[PDB]
Amino acid sequence: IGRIPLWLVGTVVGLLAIGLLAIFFYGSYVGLGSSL
Amino acid sequence: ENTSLWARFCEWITSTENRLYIGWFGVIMIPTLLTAISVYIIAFIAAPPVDIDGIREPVSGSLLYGNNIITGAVVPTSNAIGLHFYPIWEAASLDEWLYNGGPYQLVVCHFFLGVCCYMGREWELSYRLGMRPWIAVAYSAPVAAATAVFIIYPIGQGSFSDGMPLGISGTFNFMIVFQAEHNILMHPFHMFGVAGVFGGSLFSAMHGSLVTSSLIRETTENESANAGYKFGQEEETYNIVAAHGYFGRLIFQYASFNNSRSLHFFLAVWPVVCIWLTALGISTMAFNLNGFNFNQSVVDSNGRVLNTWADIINRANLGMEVMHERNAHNFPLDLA
Amino acid sequence: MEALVYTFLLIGTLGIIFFSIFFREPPRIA
Amino acid sequence: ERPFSDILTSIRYWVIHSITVPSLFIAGWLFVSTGLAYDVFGSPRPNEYFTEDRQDAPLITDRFNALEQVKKLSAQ
Amino acid sequence: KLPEAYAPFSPIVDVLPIIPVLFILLAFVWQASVSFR
Amino acid sequence: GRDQETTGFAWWAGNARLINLSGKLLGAHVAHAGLIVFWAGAMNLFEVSHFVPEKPMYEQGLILLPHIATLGYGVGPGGEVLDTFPYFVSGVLHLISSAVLGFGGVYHSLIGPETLEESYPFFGYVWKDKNKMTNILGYHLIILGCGAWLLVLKALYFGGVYDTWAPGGGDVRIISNPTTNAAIIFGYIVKSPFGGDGWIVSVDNLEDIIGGHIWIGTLCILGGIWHIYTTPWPWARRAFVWSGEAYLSYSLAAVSLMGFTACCFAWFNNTAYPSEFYGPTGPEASQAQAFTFLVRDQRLGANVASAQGPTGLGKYLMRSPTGEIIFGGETMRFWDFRGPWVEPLRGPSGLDLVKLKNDIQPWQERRAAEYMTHAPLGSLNSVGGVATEINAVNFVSPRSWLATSHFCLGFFFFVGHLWHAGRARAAAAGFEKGIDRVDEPVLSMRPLD
Amino acid sequence: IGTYQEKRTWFDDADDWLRQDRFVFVGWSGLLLLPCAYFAVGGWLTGCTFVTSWYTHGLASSYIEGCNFLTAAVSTPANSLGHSLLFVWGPEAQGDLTRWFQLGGLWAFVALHGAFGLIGFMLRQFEIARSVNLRPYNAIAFSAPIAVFVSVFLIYPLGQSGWFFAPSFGVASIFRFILFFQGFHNWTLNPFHMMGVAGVLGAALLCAIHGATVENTLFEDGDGANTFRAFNPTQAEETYSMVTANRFWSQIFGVAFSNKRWLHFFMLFVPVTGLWMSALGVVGLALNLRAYDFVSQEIRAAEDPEFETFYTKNILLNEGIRAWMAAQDQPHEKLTLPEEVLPRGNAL
Amino acid sequence: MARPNPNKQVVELNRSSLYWGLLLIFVLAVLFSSYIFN
Amino acid sequence: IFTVRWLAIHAIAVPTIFFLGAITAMQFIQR
Ligand code: CLA
Ligand code: CLA
Ligand code: CLA
Ligand code: CLA
Ligand code: CLA
Ligand SMILES: CCCCCCCCCCCCCCCC(=O)OC[C@H](COP(=O)(O)OC[C@@H](O)CO)OC(=O)CCCCCCCCCCCCCCC
Ligand SMILES: CC1=C(/C=C/C(C)=C/C=C/C(C)=C/C=C/C=C(C)/C=C/C=C(C)/C=C/C2=C(C)CCCC2(C)C)C(C)(C)CCC1
Ligand SMILES: CC1=C(/C=C/C(C)=C\C=C/C(C)=C/C=C/C=C(C)/C=C/C=C(C)/C=C/C2=C(C)CCCC2(C)C)C(C)(C)CCC1
Ligand SMILES: CC1=C(/C=C/C(C)=C\C=CC(/C)=C/C=C/C=C(C)/C=C/C=C(C)/C=C/C2=C(C)CCCC2(C)C)C(C)(C)CCC1
Ligand code: OEX
Ligand SMILES: [Cl-]
Ligand SMILES: [Cl-]
Ligand SMILES: [Fe+2]
Ligand code: NA
Repeated sequence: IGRIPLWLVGTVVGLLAIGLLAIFFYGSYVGLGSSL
Repeated sequence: ENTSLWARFCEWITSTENRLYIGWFGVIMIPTLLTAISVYIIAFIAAPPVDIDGIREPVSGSLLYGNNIITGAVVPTSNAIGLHFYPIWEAASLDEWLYNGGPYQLVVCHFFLGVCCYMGREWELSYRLGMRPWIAVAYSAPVAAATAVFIIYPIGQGSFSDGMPLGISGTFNFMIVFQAEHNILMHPFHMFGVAGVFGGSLFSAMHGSLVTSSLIRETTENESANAGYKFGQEEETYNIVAAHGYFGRLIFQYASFNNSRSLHFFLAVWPVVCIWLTALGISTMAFNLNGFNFNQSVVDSNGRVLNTWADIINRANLGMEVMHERNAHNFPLDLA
Repeated sequence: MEALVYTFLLIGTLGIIFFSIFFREPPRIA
Repeated sequence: ERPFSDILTSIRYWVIHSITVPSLFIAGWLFVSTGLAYDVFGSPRPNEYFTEDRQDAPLITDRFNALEQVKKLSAQ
Repeated sequence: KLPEAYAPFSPIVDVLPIIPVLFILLAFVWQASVSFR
Repeated sequence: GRDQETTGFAWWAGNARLINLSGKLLGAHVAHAGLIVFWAGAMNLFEVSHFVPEKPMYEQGLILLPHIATLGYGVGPGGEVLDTFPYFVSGVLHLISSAVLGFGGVYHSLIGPETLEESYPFFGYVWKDKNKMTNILGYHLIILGCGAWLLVLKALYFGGVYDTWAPGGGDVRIISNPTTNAAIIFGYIVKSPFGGDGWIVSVDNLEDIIGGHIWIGTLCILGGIWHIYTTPWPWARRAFVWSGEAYLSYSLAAVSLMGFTACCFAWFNNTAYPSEFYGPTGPEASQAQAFTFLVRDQRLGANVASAQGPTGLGKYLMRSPTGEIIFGGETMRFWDFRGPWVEPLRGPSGLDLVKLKNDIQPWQERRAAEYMTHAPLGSLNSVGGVATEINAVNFVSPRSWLATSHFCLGFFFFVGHLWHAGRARAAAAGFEKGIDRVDEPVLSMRPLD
Repeated sequence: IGTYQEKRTWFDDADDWLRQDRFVFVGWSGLLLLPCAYFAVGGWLTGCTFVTSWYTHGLASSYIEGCNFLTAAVSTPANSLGHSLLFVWGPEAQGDLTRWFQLGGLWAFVALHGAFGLIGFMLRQFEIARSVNLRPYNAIAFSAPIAVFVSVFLIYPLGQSGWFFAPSFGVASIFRFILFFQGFHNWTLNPFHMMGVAGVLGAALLCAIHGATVENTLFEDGDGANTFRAFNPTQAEETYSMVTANRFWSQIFGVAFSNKRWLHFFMLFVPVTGLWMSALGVVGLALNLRAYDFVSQEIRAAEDPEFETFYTKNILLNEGIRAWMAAQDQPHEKLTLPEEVLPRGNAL
Repeated sequence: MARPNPNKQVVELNRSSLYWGLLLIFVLAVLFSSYIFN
Repeated sequence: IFTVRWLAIHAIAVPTIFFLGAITAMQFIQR
């Protein structure tokens, strides 16, 4: 309890989520559905 | 000591004792919207057919020329004039003014001044009554939508003929050709606006249900159960806690809307910001920013186009493209 | 009479809203 | 009570999650990459959208023989 | 293109637009770190 | 920073806590200016790094390389880029200025002076000292006047500014004898905002541009001197609310009006926003289509004076609401288009039928066809042109971008002006927090009914 | 049960376990709502990422093919399937799951489980309102979205040719459904749809107005500049000045509310009535019983070649929808239309 | 339980519900007159 | 633990994490 900060937990979760949406948006221009 | 005429005038304007508060924004309230409403009523009743598209094809739009109120509409200004500010005095005749769509510019400009001054008048009464003034800030969303549909879209597309017809079937026509030329349904701002009105209906029903549910016995099956005490008492005992308890026990007990102030703030801001988003979406459509065009985006390993729902929407969009403003085109691709 | 009946209905709506604004019951209980 | 303000802040919750969540992640990765999703849920490959006998979009147009119809109309 | 003396630095150039978006998010990080007092 | 119980402001209103801490306030301001020049420099560097020279510069989605190129830095007599080193040096200078500005902002945000009157009376200020606020306003007005006069000096003596109206298709033109006629400039500022006059966007030559810049810089310097050496009049005191919230609201209204003006400029202007750098405007790419199909169908041997299209009006030529000869297509609304490749084709009568038949130059032909292909459509997810069209080209017009984004920013800033104006009025009056609950003003007047 | 002995059985133990305060409550409807809802959301999410629609619609509506969140959809079965419940064990799939997919069976799975999940969610609202001992006006309000769900996803395909004409569970397929009613049905012109539009727009209007008015008339209740910290559930006094709000809206709009009960019942009434009217209109269109045309206007247009209005224009744009869109939206009907008979005017 | 009915209740229609009902009837009228006339 | 909250949050967590890992694989698939 309190060994890792809740703010740091939320921050690393937000970094992972933003990077997840980023690679999702990147994968729209290449591969399947790239319209090319 | 208000023994001078303009001091008494400013006192009567500023006073809240009138049935409808006029105010210093009210001095532009009253004449602009009475002008707009008078021209609207007279045009909708007995206006001659208006050449909207500039190809000598007039839309009747007025009841006395043979249409009901569902299909009747004050037709937009002509395409020949564009957004060139053509009022009565710039017309050689009243007949010419009516043929080129002058009442549309009249009503639209006066309605724009009226809505901005209604914003200001809401703030003004808020100031004279000493409340918080952000009711006008909340009303800033439907007025944003009105400006975007009425003046900003004609500014972007180049002509007031592009604006919303003042009617119902004209509204449907404008909406359909809007989808045809801009793909509004597949735009995130429009999705935000649709989510905003859906959530507005949802949260309005939810708030009404939670307040009307959290009540105590004071009105029985009769008109009022006042036998305990009649009117003339300040006992506030409606309910405070059970509505929030029900809302917590509904799903997961951590959606904290115990603060009724926060609840009402969210209740106001969600549809307001979403209508802001869709109004800005329409204004962006004015400058041809369009929607998501994922047509022919799904292809197989051989590069052959695989159809999809977006392709079906594209087919419907081009179907409305090839029908609207029947004989307005001369040149292949459609440019504003 | 095609347009006249819609005229009656629209005038009735305007008269009803005008009377609801001005000839309304006064707001009692707060 | 465990109001979630103490589970997240403790490393005991993360030591049992530093491998299980990436385990599920790489499980989904291998599941999609090995073609198992295509095999279990009937999606054709990008190279198997059209067969040689037909070059237009498939139509079922049958009810009681629709299983054998989709069997012949799908990729072998 | 970027000039010759700076050509291999286009990778560290290419990420630089998003830094203002990282700035408001850093403000949110600091507010979480101070627990939104 | 501080917390909510000592200020009454929550985290999502934390910058309101700086309403009285002038040192931290100026620190946040200078860090913000550092952010602005950081975006400027980083976008310059990224945009040069992602630049293609042979492809025309408006097709890479480029918004501020046209801003430098309009000034005439690194561009030839046809809009050819030639070199990108001026863009590179501008970006690097902006990045370094961003570094030093952000250093100052961080320093004043953390260990700057909390309040300024106890150490720096020249920088110490409250929100009520009208003389000091007008002194600051005068300093900023002098700075802005010097900034406008700097552009004047560049256009006059520094060999810059790209005239798109120069013969041959535009050139970097040194502006000699700019038109400083007060009647002309005031006629530009007081004319109609509609399509007949265009208000402020219908400026069509660098002579009027630099004359208006001379006028604005001159009045800005003199107004700075005036506000430094004066104090607001009693009518100004009685009409205005003097607080930091009210000042912000006035500035927000002004900058929202500026944003709407910039939106209309990016969409309609063709002189201060060159089409060679920004792509076609609204009227062109449609008037360009009309003129190109006009010249194609007269090359095929038809009689374009005959025309007489589907509705009996004319497939190529038409008479406008006034007697000038204009294009007969659906682009009969854009007949007030004035562009570089139509004016030698245009005379007092109209579109000059004889010049249409004989005098059409191949550069006008190429420019019109290219403006047809790169229309200001485009969709928000890139993709091609019309929303019904398909994945064929990757181009969205920078004019469309600079119009849509700036309208959005201007509209939110109008809303923010309304918010801060109402809040400033309610704060000066005192009932910003709510109703006092022991003497409510409603029971102070008689009922309506 | 009226001071009786009430001998305890397994029912009382089960009721005592179900009616307990937990993180998420279960109750009796948890026997239905939890599995039905979890299966509905899981089926839609699985069909939107892996289950293709190449076989039934001849298109791609899943993430595994090149579709986005705004493109993938759990698609309906083919029109030749008619109105089969389309079980995995039925004559269609014959017990085979991997071909129960790509045949529209997952659409019927999601639709049936969603309908029963909505049933369980109203039962949820009812029994929780019983536990908190409050009136179920929330269930009264929720009766309208499920009326819309039934009239749209069940009644309309049941009255038309089959599930193919129902909306597929997605985004762009819903947009196709919208344009389908636009062109094939002229759903904007239907008076019940006009009532539904009025109800939703008025409900959003009430939402914004009520929130803004309460949040701008909320008294002081303290000394801090933040108003949200001034709210206290312990005090019984009202948070906002209703007399001030009534005076403000009476002098701005001309009419204003005087009763909190009537205000909140209006906020309850407007969307429910609008959504029920829209449900009735879609029930009307389930039988192809349209408000498509106006007899006087079509006769006047036929006998007058220079009389045209926005209604005539709308009819023409509907024909644009049908002629240029049914050819690909209905592959079972085999529209091999030459594109010189389609209505297509000048240039465009 | 006797000759007169103790369950008798009188009807109450205040002016607000009057105006709401009249507005309802005339809005239904303007909505459906155009369609019945057809 | 294996309580009601545990079961609910795991029924929402495990397949969503599986689907995210799946789609992150799906992003790098090319024709
Ligand atoms: C343009 C964005 C911006 C800027 C410039 C500021 C600036 C400031 N804010 Mg702030 N704020 C912002 C956005 C911004 N804010 C937003 C979006 C929110 C809502 C979440 C808040 C909410 C908020 C609150 C609640 C408070 C402030 C406060 C403050 C002031 C002092 C902060 C402090 O001393 O604590 C220290 C902060 C830190 C140690 C973390 C920041 C780390 C550094 C400074 C930034 C990163 C390093 C930088 C990149 C180095 C540059 C290198 C250089 C060489 C170029 C300060 C002047 C405080 C205040 O009111 O003053 C009393 C405070 O209470 N703000
Ligand atoms: C005479 C004193 C003085 C001067 C010269 C300035 C100057 C400036 N202030 Mg400042 N300010 C002052 C007093 C002064 N301030 C005081 C007393 C306060 C209260 C504490 C503030 C508070 C303040 C704030 C909060 C901010 C500024 C900002 C700025 C800059 C905005 C202009 C800009 O960057 O755009 C571009 C500039 C140009 C295009 C002009 C080009 C440069 C020309 C050619 C040089 C001018 C020469 C001129 C003759 C010399 C100045 C004479 C002087 C007597 C006015 C600018 C350089 C803003 C900022 O931080 O920006 C970084 C800002 O946020 N000031
Ligand atoms: C997301 C934030 C954002 C971003 C990225 C931009 C970006 C941009 N904006 Mg903008 N803006 C924003 C927010 C933003 N804005 C908001 C919120 C508003 C209020 C609604 C505005 C209002 C606004 C207006 C009114 C305008 C822009 C404009 C612009 C463009 C040029 C910027 C410029 O040069 O201005 C000016 C920069 C300064 C004033 C700094 C002073 C330095 C001067 C210019 C120096 C003089 C240069 C001189 C000639 C150099 C010669 C060298 C010499 C030594 C020889 C640019 C792409 C312009 C535009 O392109 O219109 C479409 C413009 O007119 N914006
Ligand atoms: C340069 C202009 C300016 C300035 C100096 C201020 C300054 C201030 N504002 Mg204000 N405001 C502005 C413009 C401005 N505002 C505009 C344009 C709007 C309309 C949207 C508002 C609406 C507004 C509200 C509703 C409130 C303030 C408040 C405040 C005060 C506290 C700010 C704070 O710490 O909040 C913290 C900042 C954040 C939490 C970050 C906000 C993130 C936003 C909401 C999301 C958008 C970000 C995203 C990247 C943008 C997408 C692109 C966009 C085009 C949509 C502060 C003194 C508060 C106040 O009244 O106190 C007195 C308050 O409640 N402002
Ligand atoms: C308990 C919650 C629940 C509910 C309410 C439903 C409801 C439904 N499911 Mg479903 N299902 C569930 C759980 C549930 N399911 C679970 C956990 C799974 C995973 C294994 C499934 C997997 C599943 C599939 C694969 C399908 C359905 C389908 C259906 C629909 C039609 C079912 C049908 O017609 O067959 C008949 C069902 C019954 C007759 C109910 C049985 C009750 C009998 C009468 C009890 C007899 C017991 C008796 C006491 C025995 C002792 C007597 C003996 C000693 C003499 C229906 C709306 C189908 C569908 O959606 O259509 C596309 C379908 O394809 N379900
Ligand atoms: C200068 C001001 C500009 C505004 C003038 C025009 C505004 C018209 C007035 C609004 C309508 C009045 C509603 C009457 C009904 C009425 O006044 O009832 C009276 C009612 C007051 O109710 P109470 O608060 O007294 O309720 C408690 C009772 O039980 C005890 O009396 O007011 C309301 O219902 C709230 C107002 C909602 C208003 C809804 C708007 C309805 C839309 C009208 C559309 C007209 C048709 C279109 C034209 C063809
Ligand atoms: C540079 C340039 C130029 C120039 C321009 C100019 C010249 C401009 C200007 C302008 C101006 C010269 C402006 C002015 C202004 C002002 C304003 C805009 C104002 C205001 C105000 C208000 C709005 C008010 C309000 C109020 C009232 C109502 C009363 C009481 C008080 C108060 C405050 C409340 C040109 C185009 C030529 C060329 C190009 C470039
Ligand atoms: C079908 C089927 C079935 C069922 C199943 C189930 C019931 C399950 C599931 C499942 C699930 C359940 C899945 C999922 C998914 C999900 C997802 C995929 C998600 C997501 C994504 C994203 C991208 C997000 C983002 C975000 C947002 C926007 C919000 C917040 C933040 C975040 C960032 C998170 C079985 C086998 C029985 C059999 C029959 C058939
Ligand atoms: C206070 C505060 C804040 C704010 C902050 C800020 C705003 C900061 C900043 C700052 C800044 C505003 C910065 C900037 C910067 C810059 C830099 C640091 C730079 C640099 C340099 C270099 C090293 C470069 C290099 C290069 C060249 C030269 C060219 C080519 C490219 C390259 C890149 C290579 C926040 C919100 C957080 C929170 C609250 C408090
Ligand atoms: O007018 Mn109404 O919508 Ca504007 O784009 Mn051109 O013009 Mn007409 O077509 Mn497309
Ligand atoms: Cl049409
Ligand atoms: Cl045309
Ligand atoms: Fe309430
Ligand atoms: Na045509």
